[PDB]
Amino acid sequence: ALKRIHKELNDLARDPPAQCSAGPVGDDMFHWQATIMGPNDSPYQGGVFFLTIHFPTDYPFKPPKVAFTTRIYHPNINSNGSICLDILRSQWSPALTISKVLLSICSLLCDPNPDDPLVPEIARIYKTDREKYNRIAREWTQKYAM
Amino acid sequence: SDGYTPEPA
Amino acid sequence: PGTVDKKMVEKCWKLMDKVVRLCQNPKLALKNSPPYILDLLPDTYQHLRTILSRYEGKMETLGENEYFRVFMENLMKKTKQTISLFKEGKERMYEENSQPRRNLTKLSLIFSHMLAELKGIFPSGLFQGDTFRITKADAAEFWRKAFGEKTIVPWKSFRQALHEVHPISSGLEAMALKSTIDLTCNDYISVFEFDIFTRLFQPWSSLLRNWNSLAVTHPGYMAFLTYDEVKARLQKFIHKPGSYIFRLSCTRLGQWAIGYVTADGNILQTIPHNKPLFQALIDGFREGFYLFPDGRNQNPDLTGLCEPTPQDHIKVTQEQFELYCEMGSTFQLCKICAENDKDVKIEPCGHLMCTSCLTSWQESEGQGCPFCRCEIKGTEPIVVDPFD
Ligand SMILES: [Ca+2]
Ligand SMILES: [Zn+2]
Ligand SMILES: [Zn+2]
Repeated sequence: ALKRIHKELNDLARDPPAQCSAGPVGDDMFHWQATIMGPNDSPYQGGVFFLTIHFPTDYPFKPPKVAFTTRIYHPNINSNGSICLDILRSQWSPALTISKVLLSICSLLCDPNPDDPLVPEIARIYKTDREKYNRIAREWTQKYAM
Repeated sequence: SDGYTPEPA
Repeated sequence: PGTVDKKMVEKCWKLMDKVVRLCQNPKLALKNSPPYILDLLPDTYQHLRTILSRYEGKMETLGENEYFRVFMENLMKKTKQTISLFKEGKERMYEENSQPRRNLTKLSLIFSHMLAELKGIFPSGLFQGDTFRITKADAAEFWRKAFGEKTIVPWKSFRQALHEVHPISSGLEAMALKSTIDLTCNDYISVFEFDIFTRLFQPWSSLLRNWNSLAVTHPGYMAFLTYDEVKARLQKFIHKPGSYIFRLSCTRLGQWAIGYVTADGNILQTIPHNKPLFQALIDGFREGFYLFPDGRNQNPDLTGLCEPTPQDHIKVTQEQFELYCEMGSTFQLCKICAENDKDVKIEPCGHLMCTSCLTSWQESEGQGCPFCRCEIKGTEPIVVDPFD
Protein backbone atom coordinates (compact mmCIF):
# COMPACT_ATOMS: atom_id res chain seq x y z
CA ALA A 1 0.00 0.00 0.00
CA LEU A 2 2.16 2.84 1.38
CA LYS A 3 5.51 2.33 -0.30
CA ARG A 4 3.55 1.94 -3.56
CA ILE A 5 1.36 5.00 -3.02
CA HIS A 6 4.50 6.94 -2.13
CA LYS A 7 6.05 5.91 -5.43
CA GLU A 8 3.06 6.79 -7.57
CA LEU A 9 3.20 10.28 -6.03
CA ASN A 10 6.87 10.60 -6.92
CA ASP A 11 6.58 9.28 -10.44
CA LEU A 12 3.65 11.69 -10.67
CA ALA A 13 5.74 14.80 -10.05
CA ARG A 14 8.39 13.54 -12.47
CA ASP A 15 6.15 13.24 -15.52
CA PRO A 16 3.00 15.35 -14.93
CA PRO A 17 -0.10 14.56 -17.03
CA ALA A 18 -1.42 17.31 -19.28
CA GLN A 19 -4.37 19.14 -17.74
CA CYS A 20 -4.08 17.03 -14.55
CA SER A 21 -2.44 17.05 -11.14
CA ALA A 22 -2.89 15.22 -7.82
CA GLY A 23 -1.42 14.91 -4.34
CA PRO A 24 -2.10 13.97 -0.71
CA VAL A 25 -4.18 16.20 1.47
CA GLY A 26 -2.57 16.72 4.86
CA ASP A 27 -0.54 13.82 6.18
CA ASP A 28 -2.95 11.19 4.86
CA MET A 29 -1.32 9.37 1.97
CA PHE A 30 -4.52 7.51 1.24
CA HIS A 31 -6.42 10.70 0.43
CA TRP A 32 -5.43 12.91 -2.48
CA GLN A 33 -6.93 15.83 -4.29
CA ALA A 34 -6.76 16.01 -8.04
CA THR A 35 -7.46 18.66 -10.66
CA ILE A 36 -8.43 18.21 -14.25
CA MET A 37 -8.72 21.22 -16.57
CA GLY A 38 -11.51 20.34 -18.97
CA PRO A 39 -9.88 19.67 -22.39
CA ASN A 40 -10.47 21.81 -25.49
CA ASP A 41 -12.31 19.05 -27.37
CA SER A 42 -15.02 19.33 -24.74
CA PRO A 43 -17.81 21.79 -23.76
CA TYR A 44 -15.88 21.78 -20.43
CA GLN A 45 -13.09 23.67 -22.17
CA GLY A 46 -11.49 26.30 -19.97
CA GLY A 47 -13.12 24.84 -16.87
CA VAL A 48 -11.23 23.54 -13.83
CA PHE A 49 -12.43 20.42 -11.97
CA PHE A 50 -11.57 18.99 -8.56
CA LEU A 51 -11.59 15.31 -7.65
CA THR A 52 -10.88 13.22 -4.57
CA ILE A 53 -8.94 9.98 -4.54
CA HIS A 54 -9.29 7.40 -1.78
CA PHE A 55 -6.84 4.48 -1.74
CA PRO A 56 -8.27 1.36 -0.17
CA THR A 57 -5.70 -0.63 1.88
CA ASP A 58 -6.35 -3.31 -0.71
CA TYR A 59 -4.48 -1.05 -3.15
CA PRO A 60 -3.25 -1.67 -5.63
CA PHE A 61 -5.18 -4.92 -6.07
CA LYS A 62 -8.40 -2.96 -5.87
CA PRO A 63 -8.74 0.37 -7.68
CA PRO A 64 -8.87 3.78 -6.00
CA LYS A 65 -12.18 5.52 -5.42
CA VAL A 66 -12.24 8.64 -7.60
CA ALA A 67 -15.04 11.19 -7.60
CA PHE A 68 -15.70 14.74 -8.77
CA THR A 69 -15.79 17.41 -6.08
CA THR A 70 -16.76 20.07 -8.67
CA ARG A 71 -20.22 20.00 -10.30
CA ILE A 72 -20.12 18.80 -13.89
CA TYR A 73 -22.86 18.12 -16.44
CA HIS A 74 -22.10 14.69 -17.91
CA PRO A 75 -23.90 11.43 -18.71
CA ASN A 76 -21.25 9.32 -16.90
CA ILE A 77 -20.92 11.45 -13.78
CA ASN A 78 -23.74 12.15 -11.30
CA SER A 79 -24.77 14.64 -8.63
CA ASN A 80 -22.49 12.70 -6.24
CA GLY A 81 -19.40 13.14 -8.41
CA SER A 82 -19.25 9.39 -8.87
CA ILE A 83 -17.71 8.30 -12.17
CA CYS A 84 -18.73 5.34 -14.31
CA LEU A 85 -15.39 4.39 -15.85
CA ASP A 86 -14.34 0.84 -16.64
CA ILE A 87 -10.76 0.93 -15.38
CA LEU A 88 -12.21 2.01 -12.03
CA ARG A 89 -14.20 -1.23 -11.69
CA SER A 90 -13.93 -4.37 -13.80
CA GLN A 91 -11.05 -3.32 -16.01
CA TRP A 92 -8.68 -2.38 -13.16
CA SER A 93 -5.21 -3.94 -13.10
CA PRO A 94 -2.49 -3.31 -10.49
CA ALA A 95 0.05 -1.98 -13.01
CA LEU A 96 -2.18 1.04 -13.55
CA THR A 97 -1.28 4.46 -12.14
CA ILE A 98 -3.26 7.50 -11.06
CA SER A 99 -1.71 9.27 -14.00
CA LYS A 100 -3.45 6.74 -16.26
CA VAL A 101 -6.80 7.05 -14.43
CA LEU A 102 -6.82 10.87 -14.70
CA LEU A 103 -5.76 10.78 -18.33
CA SER A 104 -8.71 8.49 -19.06
CA ILE A 105 -11.15 10.59 -17.07
CA CYS A 106 -10.09 13.35 -19.46
CA SER A 107 -10.82 11.06 -22.39
CA LEU A 108 -14.25 10.42 -20.91
CA LEU A 109 -14.84 14.19 -20.93
CA CYS A 110 -13.97 14.60 -24.61
CA ASP A 111 -15.88 11.43 -25.52
CA PRO A 112 -18.50 10.10 -23.02
CA ASN A 113 -19.87 6.55 -23.06
CA PRO A 114 -23.66 7.00 -23.20
CA ASP A 115 -24.16 3.27 -23.83
CA ASP A 116 -23.49 3.08 -20.09
CA PRO A 117 -25.00 6.19 -18.39
CA LEU A 118 -24.92 7.26 -14.75
CA VAL A 119 -27.58 9.93 -15.26
CA PRO A 120 -30.29 8.54 -17.56
CA GLU A 121 -31.79 11.99 -18.19
CA ILE A 122 -28.56 13.49 -19.61
CA ALA A 123 -27.79 10.34 -21.60
CA ARG A 124 -30.91 10.89 -23.71
CA ILE A 125 -29.96 14.51 -24.47
CA TYR A 126 -26.38 13.81 -25.54
CA LYS A 127 -27.86 11.28 -27.94
CA THR A 128 -30.88 13.27 -29.23
CA ASP A 129 -29.97 16.97 -29.38
CA ARG A 130 -26.18 17.34 -29.08
CA GLU A 131 -26.40 21.16 -29.22
CA LYS A 132 -28.75 21.08 -26.20
CA TYR A 133 -26.14 19.03 -24.38
CA ASN A 134 -23.12 21.17 -25.29
CA ARG A 135 -25.12 24.22 -24.14
CA ILE A 136 -26.10 23.01 -20.67
CA ALA A 137 -22.57 21.57 -20.42
CA ARG A 138 -20.80 24.85 -21.26
CA GLU A 139 -23.26 26.60 -18.94
CA TRP A 140 -22.40 24.34 -15.98
CA THR A 141 -18.75 25.00 -16.63
CA GLN A 142 -19.62 28.67 -16.66
CA LYS A 143 -21.30 28.45 -13.26
CA TYR A 144 -19.37 25.72 -11.39
CA ALA A 145 -16.05 25.27 -13.17
CA MET A 146 -15.18 28.94 -13.71
CA SER B 1 -18.49 -23.28 -7.91
CA ASP B 2 -16.79 -25.71 -10.29
CA GLY B 3 -16.38 -28.68 -7.97
CA TYR B 4 -12.80 -27.81 -6.92
CA THR B 5 -11.83 -26.74 -3.39
CA PRO B 6 -8.67 -25.16 -1.88
CA GLU B 7 -5.54 -27.21 -1.23
CA PRO B 8 -5.31 -29.04 2.07
CA ALA B 9 -3.22 -27.08 4.58
CA PRO C 1 -4.60 -35.12 -45.21
CA GLY C 2 -7.32 -33.66 -47.42
CA THR C 3 -8.25 -30.10 -48.34
CA VAL C 4 -11.03 -28.37 -46.44
CA ASP C 5 -13.90 -27.01 -48.52
CA LYS C 6 -17.15 -25.69 -47.07
CA LYS C 7 -19.03 -28.81 -48.18
CA MET C 8 -16.86 -30.66 -45.64
CA VAL C 9 -17.26 -28.18 -42.78
CA GLU C 10 -20.88 -28.81 -43.71
CA LYS C 11 -20.50 -32.59 -43.39
CA CYS C 12 -18.91 -32.31 -39.92
CA TRP C 13 -21.81 -30.20 -38.76
CA LYS C 14 -24.41 -32.72 -39.91
CA LEU C 15 -22.34 -35.41 -38.16
CA MET C 16 -21.84 -33.51 -34.88
CA ASP C 17 -25.57 -32.87 -34.95
CA LYS C 18 -26.35 -36.60 -35.07
CA VAL C 19 -24.04 -37.26 -32.12
CA VAL C 20 -25.92 -34.61 -30.16
CA ARG C 21 -29.35 -36.01 -31.05
CA LEU C 22 -28.16 -39.39 -29.84
CA CYS C 23 -26.97 -37.95 -26.52
CA GLN C 24 -30.18 -36.02 -25.96
CA ASN C 25 -31.81 -39.44 -25.51
CA PRO C 26 -33.95 -39.33 -22.37
CA LYS C 27 -32.80 -42.87 -21.49
CA LEU C 28 -29.18 -41.71 -21.47
CA ALA C 29 -29.43 -39.08 -18.82
CA LEU C 30 -25.85 -37.77 -19.14
CA LYS C 31 -24.64 -35.91 -16.05
CA ASN C 32 -24.14 -32.20 -16.55
CA SER C 33 -20.53 -31.56 -15.58
CA PRO C 34 -17.29 -31.39 -17.53
CA PRO C 35 -16.63 -32.98 -19.84
CA TYR C 36 -20.18 -32.72 -21.09
CA ILE C 37 -21.10 -33.63 -24.65
CA LEU C 38 -24.18 -31.39 -24.89
CA ASP C 39 -21.95 -28.37 -24.23
CA LEU C 40 -18.80 -29.38 -26.08
CA LEU C 41 -20.30 -30.15 -29.49
CA PRO C 42 -22.44 -27.00 -29.71
CA ASP C 43 -19.49 -24.90 -28.45
CA THR C 44 -17.14 -26.45 -31.07
CA TYR C 45 -19.71 -25.70 -33.74
CA GLN C 46 -19.98 -22.12 -32.44
CA HIS C 47 -16.22 -21.75 -32.55
CA LEU C 48 -15.86 -23.25 -36.01
CA ARG C 49 -18.61 -20.95 -37.23
CA THR C 50 -16.60 -18.10 -35.77
CA ILE C 51 -13.46 -19.15 -37.62
CA LEU C 52 -15.45 -19.34 -40.89
CA SER C 53 -16.76 -15.80 -40.58
CA ARG C 54 -13.20 -14.55 -40.09
CA TYR C 55 -12.02 -16.39 -43.23
CA GLU C 56 -14.73 -15.18 -45.62
CA GLY C 57 -13.23 -14.82 -49.12
CA LYS C 58 -10.04 -16.24 -47.60
CA MET C 59 -11.54 -19.70 -47.59
CA GLU C 60 -8.70 -20.65 -49.98
CA THR C 61 -5.95 -19.97 -47.45
CA LEU C 62 -7.89 -21.49 -44.53
CA GLY C 63 -8.46 -24.71 -46.43
CA GLU C 64 -4.70 -25.03 -46.91
CA ASN C 65 -3.71 -24.63 -43.24
CA GLU C 66 -2.31 -27.95 -42.05
CA TYR C 67 -3.51 -27.78 -38.49
CA PHE C 68 -7.03 -27.07 -39.64
CA ARG C 69 -6.94 -29.89 -42.15
CA VAL C 70 -5.80 -32.24 -39.36
CA PHE C 71 -8.41 -30.92 -36.93
CA MET C 72 -11.36 -31.34 -39.31
CA GLU C 73 -10.20 -34.86 -40.20
CA ASN C 74 -9.83 -35.92 -36.56
CA LEU C 75 -13.09 -34.22 -35.64
CA MET C 76 -14.86 -36.18 -38.34
CA LYS C 77 -13.17 -39.44 -37.40
CA LYS C 78 -14.13 -38.91 -33.75
CA THR C 79 -17.80 -38.03 -34.32
CA LYS C 80 -18.09 -41.03 -36.70
CA GLN C 81 -16.39 -43.10 -34.01
CA THR C 82 -19.04 -41.91 -31.50
CA ILE C 83 -21.95 -42.52 -33.84
CA SER C 84 -20.93 -46.14 -34.36
CA LEU C 85 -20.25 -46.46 -30.64
CA PHE C 86 -23.99 -46.07 -30.09
CA LYS C 87 -24.87 -48.21 -33.09
CA GLU C 88 -22.96 -51.24 -31.79
CA GLY C 89 -23.57 -50.47 -28.10
CA LYS C 90 -27.35 -50.79 -28.44
CA GLU C 91 -28.96 -50.71 -24.99
CA ARG C 92 -25.66 -51.33 -23.21
CA MET C 93 -25.38 -47.56 -23.60
CA TYR C 94 -27.70 -47.17 -20.59
CA GLU C 95 -25.78 -49.33 -18.16
CA GLU C 96 -23.61 -46.69 -16.51
CA ASN C 97 -20.86 -49.25 -15.85
CA SER C 98 -21.05 -50.65 -19.38
CA GLN C 99 -17.86 -50.65 -21.45
CA PRO C 100 -19.65 -48.77 -24.27
CA ARG C 101 -20.51 -46.14 -21.69
CA ARG C 102 -16.88 -45.79 -20.53
CA ASN C 103 -15.80 -45.34 -24.14
CA LEU C 104 -18.39 -42.61 -24.43
CA THR C 105 -16.79 -40.88 -21.44
CA LYS C 106 -13.35 -41.32 -22.92
CA LEU C 107 -14.78 -39.60 -25.98
CA SER C 108 -16.22 -36.75 -23.90
CA LEU C 109 -12.73 -36.11 -22.59
CA ILE C 110 -11.34 -36.04 -26.10
CA PHE C 111 -13.97 -33.71 -27.50
CA SER C 112 -13.14 -31.38 -24.64
CA HIS C 113 -9.43 -31.63 -25.29
CA MET C 114 -10.09 -30.92 -28.98
CA LEU C 115 -12.10 -27.75 -28.29
CA ALA C 116 -9.47 -26.37 -25.92
CA GLU C 117 -6.87 -27.06 -28.55
CA LEU C 118 -9.02 -25.37 -31.18
CA LYS C 119 -9.56 -22.27 -29.02
CA GLY C 120 -5.81 -22.21 -28.30
CA ILE C 121 -4.82 -22.11 -31.97
CA PHE C 122 -7.66 -19.83 -33.14
CA PRO C 123 -8.42 -17.79 -30.06
CA SER C 124 -10.70 -15.29 -31.72
CA GLY C 125 -11.24 -17.37 -34.78
CA LEU C 126 -8.04 -16.09 -36.31
CA PHE C 127 -5.25 -18.58 -36.71
CA GLN C 128 -2.54 -17.92 -34.12
CA GLY C 129 -0.83 -21.29 -34.33
CA ASP C 130 2.47 -20.03 -35.77
CA THR C 131 2.57 -17.42 -32.99
CA PHE C 132 1.39 -19.75 -30.21
CA ARG C 133 3.29 -19.10 -26.98
CA ILE C 134 4.63 -22.15 -25.18
CA THR C 135 4.40 -21.61 -21.44
CA LYS C 136 7.68 -23.07 -20.20
CA ALA C 137 10.77 -21.51 -21.82
CA ASP C 138 13.10 -24.52 -22.06
CA ALA C 139 10.13 -26.28 -23.63
CA ALA C 140 9.68 -23.33 -25.92
CA GLU C 141 13.31 -23.37 -26.95
CA PHE C 142 13.12 -27.08 -27.70
CA TRP C 143 10.08 -26.83 -29.95
CA ARG C 144 11.41 -23.81 -31.78
CA LYS C 145 14.85 -25.37 -32.41
CA ALA C 146 13.33 -28.61 -33.63
CA PHE C 147 10.08 -27.61 -35.29
CA GLY C 148 10.34 -23.90 -36.13
CA GLU C 149 6.94 -22.18 -36.20
CA LYS C 150 5.06 -25.39 -37.06
CA THR C 151 1.72 -25.72 -35.25
CA ILE C 152 1.50 -29.49 -35.69
CA VAL C 153 3.90 -32.43 -36.33
CA PRO C 154 3.39 -36.15 -36.98
CA TRP C 155 3.94 -38.35 -33.92
CA LYS C 156 7.00 -40.11 -35.37
CA SER C 157 8.50 -36.70 -36.11
CA PHE C 158 7.91 -35.62 -32.59
CA ARG C 159 9.24 -38.87 -31.12
CA GLN C 160 12.48 -38.57 -33.09
CA ALA C 161 13.04 -34.94 -32.16
CA LEU C 162 12.34 -35.42 -28.48
CA HIS C 163 14.38 -38.63 -28.27
CA GLU C 164 17.44 -36.61 -29.28
CA VAL C 165 17.13 -34.60 -26.04
CA HIS C 166 15.23 -36.85 -23.63
CA PRO C 167 15.95 -40.48 -24.53
CA ILE C 168 12.93 -42.76 -24.71
CA SER C 169 14.41 -46.11 -23.82
CA SER C 170 11.91 -48.40 -25.56
CA GLY C 171 8.86 -49.00 -27.71
CA LEU C 172 6.61 -49.73 -24.78
CA GLU C 173 7.75 -46.50 -23.12
CA ALA C 174 7.21 -44.70 -26.37
CA MET C 175 3.67 -45.99 -26.60
CA ALA C 176 2.91 -45.00 -23.06
CA LEU C 177 4.14 -41.47 -23.83
CA LYS C 178 2.23 -41.10 -27.03
CA SER C 179 -0.91 -42.20 -25.17
CA THR C 180 -0.27 -39.63 -22.43
CA ILE C 181 0.57 -36.67 -24.65
CA ASP C 182 -1.76 -37.25 -27.61
CA LEU C 183 -4.88 -35.88 -26.04
CA THR C 184 -6.83 -35.42 -29.20
CA CYS C 185 -5.81 -38.99 -30.17
CA ASN C 186 -4.91 -38.01 -33.75
CA ASP C 187 -1.35 -39.41 -34.04
CA TYR C 188 -0.18 -35.81 -34.25
CA ILE C 189 1.37 -33.58 -31.59
CA SER C 190 0.17 -29.98 -31.61
CA VAL C 191 2.20 -27.10 -30.18
CA PHE C 192 -0.83 -26.82 -27.90
CA GLU C 193 -0.53 -30.44 -26.75
CA PHE C 194 3.16 -29.88 -26.25
CA ASP C 195 2.30 -26.98 -23.96
CA ILE C 196 -0.19 -29.03 -21.83
CA PHE C 197 2.24 -31.90 -21.35
CA THR C 198 5.33 -29.83 -20.61
CA ARG C 199 3.29 -27.83 -18.09
CA LEU C 200 1.99 -31.03 -16.57
CA PHE C 201 5.44 -32.64 -16.47
CA GLN C 202 7.81 -29.79 -15.68
CA PRO C 203 10.56 -29.09 -15.13
CA TRP C 204 11.71 -29.59 -18.74
CA SER C 205 15.09 -30.88 -17.70
CA SER C 206 13.66 -33.97 -16.02
CA LEU C 207 10.58 -34.16 -18.12
CA LEU C 208 10.86 -37.83 -19.02
CA ARG C 209 12.03 -38.84 -15.55
CA ASN C 210 9.22 -36.65 -14.17
CA TRP C 211 6.65 -38.38 -16.36
CA ASN C 212 8.01 -41.78 -15.40
CA SER C 213 7.79 -41.03 -11.72
CA LEU C 214 4.36 -39.37 -11.86
CA ALA C 215 2.51 -41.57 -14.36
CA VAL C 216 4.33 -44.65 -15.55
CA THR C 217 5.35 -46.03 -12.15
CA HIS C 218 2.74 -44.25 -10.00
CA PRO C 219 -0.35 -46.07 -8.62
CA GLY C 220 -2.24 -42.80 -8.17
CA TYR C 221 -2.09 -41.51 -11.74
CA MET C 222 -5.37 -41.92 -13.70
CA ALA C 223 -5.36 -41.40 -17.44
CA PHE C 224 -8.43 -40.04 -19.20
CA LEU C 225 -10.44 -39.90 -16.01
CA THR C 226 -13.31 -37.66 -15.22
CA TYR C 227 -14.18 -35.63 -12.09
CA ASP C 228 -17.22 -37.83 -11.67
CA GLU C 229 -15.14 -40.95 -12.24
CA VAL C 230 -12.59 -39.83 -9.70
CA LYS C 231 -15.41 -39.44 -7.20
CA ALA C 232 -16.76 -42.94 -7.92
CA ARG C 233 -13.39 -44.63 -7.75
CA LEU C 234 -12.56 -43.12 -4.31
CA GLN C 235 -15.94 -44.19 -2.98
CA LYS C 236 -14.63 -47.66 -2.24
CA PHE C 237 -12.09 -45.91 -0.01
CA ILE C 238 -14.33 -43.48 1.86
CA HIS C 239 -13.39 -45.36 5.09
CA LYS C 240 -9.62 -44.99 4.60
CA PRO C 241 -8.71 -41.32 5.03
CA GLY C 242 -5.55 -40.34 3.16
CA SER C 243 -6.42 -42.32 0.05
CA TYR C 244 -5.86 -40.13 -3.00
CA ILE C 245 -5.56 -40.10 -6.81
CA PHE C 246 -4.87 -37.55 -9.53
CA ARG C 247 -5.57 -36.79 -13.17
CA LEU C 248 -5.46 -34.06 -15.83
CA SER C 249 -8.04 -31.41 -15.07
CA CYS C 250 -10.24 -30.93 -18.12
CA THR C 251 -11.60 -27.43 -17.33
CA ARG C 252 -8.09 -26.17 -16.89
CA LEU C 253 -5.85 -28.21 -19.13
CA GLY C 254 -2.23 -28.46 -18.09
CA GLN C 255 -3.24 -28.29 -14.45
CA TRP C 256 -3.47 -31.28 -12.07
CA ALA C 257 -6.54 -32.33 -10.14
CA ILE C 258 -6.09 -34.28 -6.92
CA GLY C 259 -8.97 -36.24 -5.42
CA TYR C 260 -8.59 -37.34 -1.78
CA VAL C 261 -10.44 -38.75 1.23
CA THR C 262 -10.73 -36.59 4.36
CA ALA C 263 -10.50 -37.42 8.05
CA ASP C 264 -14.31 -37.39 8.19
CA GLY C 265 -14.97 -39.36 5.00
CA ASN C 266 -15.58 -36.84 2.23
CA ILE C 267 -14.10 -37.01 -1.22
CA LEU C 268 -12.71 -33.58 -2.17
CA GLN C 269 -10.92 -32.45 -5.33
CA THR C 270 -8.25 -29.74 -5.50
CA ILE C 271 -6.05 -28.01 -8.07
CA PRO C 272 -2.51 -27.09 -7.22
CA HIS C 273 -1.99 -23.91 -9.15
CA ASN C 274 1.45 -22.66 -10.26
CA LYS C 275 2.82 -25.39 -7.95
CA PRO C 276 4.51 -28.48 -9.52
CA LEU C 277 2.78 -31.83 -8.91
CA PHE C 278 5.52 -33.54 -6.89
CA GLN C 279 5.90 -30.76 -4.33
CA ALA C 280 2.14 -31.03 -3.77
CA LEU C 281 2.38 -34.83 -3.47
CA ILE C 282 5.39 -34.45 -1.15
CA ASP C 283 3.77 -31.83 1.08
CA GLY C 284 0.45 -33.69 1.00
CA PHE C 285 2.01 -36.87 2.29
CA ARG C 286 4.07 -35.14 4.92
CA GLU C 287 0.97 -33.20 6.04
CA GLY C 288 -1.27 -36.30 6.22
CA PHE C 289 -3.65 -35.71 3.30
CA TYR C 290 -2.10 -37.72 0.44
CA LEU C 291 -1.14 -41.09 1.89
CA PHE C 292 -2.37 -44.15 0.05
CA PRO C 293 -2.40 -43.71 -3.73
CA ASP C 294 -5.46 -45.35 -5.23
CA GLY C 295 -5.78 -46.86 -1.75
CA ARG C 296 -2.43 -48.65 -1.70
CA ASN C 297 -0.49 -48.73 1.57
CA GLN C 298 2.71 -48.00 -0.30
CA ASN C 299 3.30 -44.41 -1.36
CA PRO C 300 6.15 -43.59 -3.84
CA ASP C 301 9.11 -41.44 -2.84
CA LEU C 302 9.36 -38.46 -5.18
CA THR C 303 12.27 -36.84 -3.36
CA GLY C 304 14.19 -38.27 -6.30
CA LEU C 305 13.18 -35.45 -8.64
CA CYS C 306 12.98 -32.93 -5.78
CA GLU C 307 16.49 -31.75 -6.80
CA PRO C 308 16.08 -29.85 -10.11
CA THR C 309 18.74 -27.83 -11.87
CA PRO C 310 18.05 -24.26 -10.59
CA GLN C 311 16.76 -21.64 -12.97
CA ASP C 312 19.40 -18.96 -13.54
CA HIS C 313 19.36 -15.34 -12.39
CA ILE C 314 18.50 -12.55 -14.83
CA LYS C 315 21.33 -10.06 -14.13
CA VAL C 316 20.25 -6.47 -14.87
CA THR C 317 22.26 -4.82 -17.67
CA GLN C 318 24.19 -1.55 -17.79
CA GLU C 319 21.52 -0.41 -20.24
CA GLN C 320 18.67 -1.24 -17.85
CA PHE C 321 20.40 0.16 -14.77
CA GLU C 322 20.90 3.72 -16.03
CA LEU C 323 17.27 3.66 -17.15
CA TYR C 324 15.84 2.65 -13.78
CA CYS C 325 18.00 5.26 -12.05
CA GLU C 326 16.64 8.09 -14.23
CA MET C 327 13.27 6.61 -13.25
CA GLY C 328 14.27 6.87 -9.57
CA SER C 329 14.51 3.21 -8.48
CA THR C 330 15.99 -0.23 -9.23
CA PHE C 331 14.92 -2.51 -12.05
CA GLN C 332 15.27 -5.33 -9.54
CA LEU C 333 12.35 -4.14 -7.43
CA CYS C 334 8.70 -5.19 -7.84
CA LYS C 335 7.03 -2.26 -9.55
CA ILE C 336 3.67 -3.41 -8.18
CA CYS C 337 4.12 -3.27 -4.38
CA ALA C 338 7.38 -1.28 -4.48
CA GLU C 339 8.64 -2.98 -1.28
CA ASN C 340 10.07 -6.24 -2.73
CA ASP C 341 12.66 -7.59 -5.11
CA LYS C 342 11.02 -9.49 -7.96
CA ASP C 343 11.06 -13.20 -7.12
CA VAL C 344 8.83 -14.65 -9.90
CA LYS C 345 8.43 -14.74 -13.70
CA ILE C 346 4.96 -14.82 -15.27
CA GLU C 347 4.73 -17.25 -18.20
CA PRO C 348 4.38 -17.16 -21.24
CA CYS C 349 4.51 -13.34 -21.09
CA GLY C 350 7.78 -13.13 -19.17
CA HIS C 351 6.84 -10.22 -16.89
CA LEU C 352 8.57 -10.09 -13.50
CA MET C 353 7.18 -9.39 -10.02
CA CYS C 354 7.12 -10.44 -6.35
CA THR C 355 5.08 -13.52 -5.38
CA SER C 356 3.15 -11.63 -2.66
CA CYS C 357 1.70 -9.34 -5.28
CA LEU C 358 1.01 -12.25 -7.60
CA THR C 359 -0.79 -14.11 -4.83
CA SER C 360 -2.77 -11.07 -3.70
CA TRP C 361 -3.82 -10.30 -7.28
CA GLN C 362 -5.10 -13.85 -7.88
CA GLU C 363 -6.81 -14.08 -4.49
CA SER C 364 -8.47 -10.79 -5.43
CA GLU C 365 -10.33 -12.54 -8.25
CA GLY C 366 -8.10 -10.64 -10.64
CA GLN C 367 -7.02 -12.47 -13.75
CA GLY C 368 -4.03 -12.62 -16.04
CA CYS C 369 -0.76 -10.75 -15.98
CA PRO C 370 -1.23 -7.51 -14.04
CA PHE C 371 0.96 -5.87 -16.70
CA CYS C 372 -0.04 -7.09 -20.18
CA ARG C 373 -3.04 -9.00 -18.82
CA CYS C 374 -2.28 -12.04 -20.91
CA GLU C 375 -3.31 -15.26 -19.22
CA ILE C 376 -0.90 -16.71 -16.66
CA LYS C 377 -0.21 -20.21 -17.89
CA GLY C 378 2.83 -20.70 -15.69
CA THR C 379 5.16 -19.31 -13.05
CA GLU C 380 8.90 -19.72 -12.72
CA PRO C 381 10.58 -18.61 -9.47
CA ILE C 382 13.74 -16.55 -10.05
CA VAL C 383 16.31 -14.23 -8.58
CA VAL C 384 17.54 -10.96 -10.07
CA ASP C 385 21.17 -10.04 -9.65
CA PRO C 386 21.44 -6.23 -9.84
CA PHE C 387 24.00 -4.18 -11.78
CA ASP C 388 24.72 -2.04 -8.67
CA1 LIG D 1 -2.83 -35.28 -30.81
ZN1 LIG E 1 5.51 -7.03 -5.14
ZN1 LIG F 1 2.55 -10.00 -18.77
